[PDB]
Amino acid sequence: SHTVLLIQTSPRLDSRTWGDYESVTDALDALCKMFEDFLSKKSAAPVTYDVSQVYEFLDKLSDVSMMIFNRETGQYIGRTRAWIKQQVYEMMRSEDIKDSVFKVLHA
Amino acid sequence: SSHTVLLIQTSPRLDSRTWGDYESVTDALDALCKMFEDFLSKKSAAPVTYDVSQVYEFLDKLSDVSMMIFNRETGQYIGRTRAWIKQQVYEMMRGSSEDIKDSVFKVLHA
Repeated sequence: SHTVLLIQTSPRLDSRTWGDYESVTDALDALCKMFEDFLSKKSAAPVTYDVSQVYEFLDKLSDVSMMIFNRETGQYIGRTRAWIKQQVYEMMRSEDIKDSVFKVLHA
Repeated sequence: SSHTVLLIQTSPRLDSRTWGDYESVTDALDALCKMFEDFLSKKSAAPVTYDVSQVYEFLDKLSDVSMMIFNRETGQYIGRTRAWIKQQVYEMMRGSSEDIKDSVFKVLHA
């Protein structure tokens, strides 16, 4: 299921970027890599994390949503921040954020 | 009338992928025309008139351009790619790599 990840890192409209993926799994795993690249880029230390932190990470993004291709309808399903948080949660068990986003999104 | 996401990648670089969203397909198509018009205005010395064929070649310089258009009947988004967008721009009209990114960002991001 082809998936487009729409991210806006700051309140500026020109911080809107996107990446696309072969499946939601990879798109959500991309967000997880962004998060743990961000938390690692924040401590001079090997850091562990709470659940509240992955949620706060996603809430620091001014905008984040996914377009997920549904092969039964040939159309994209739109999922917003609430859904993505839940998904990122169940998988995981300030211009410094833009660098974390661009690291995984565009490389 | 129906919400539209405009996806653009101005150049081969992945970091050049950007987007805007619009309340209307017409707004999204209009936005692409204003990107071209901005691009046209930077030419050294050109005629004051343009053909749709020049709007085509502008869309052909983008590495990627597509639209996701909200289907009010299904609540999902129909994807539409460059050739469809060209035909819609054409229908509307009858009614450098750094310079191309600049023109896109100027219109797409206000």
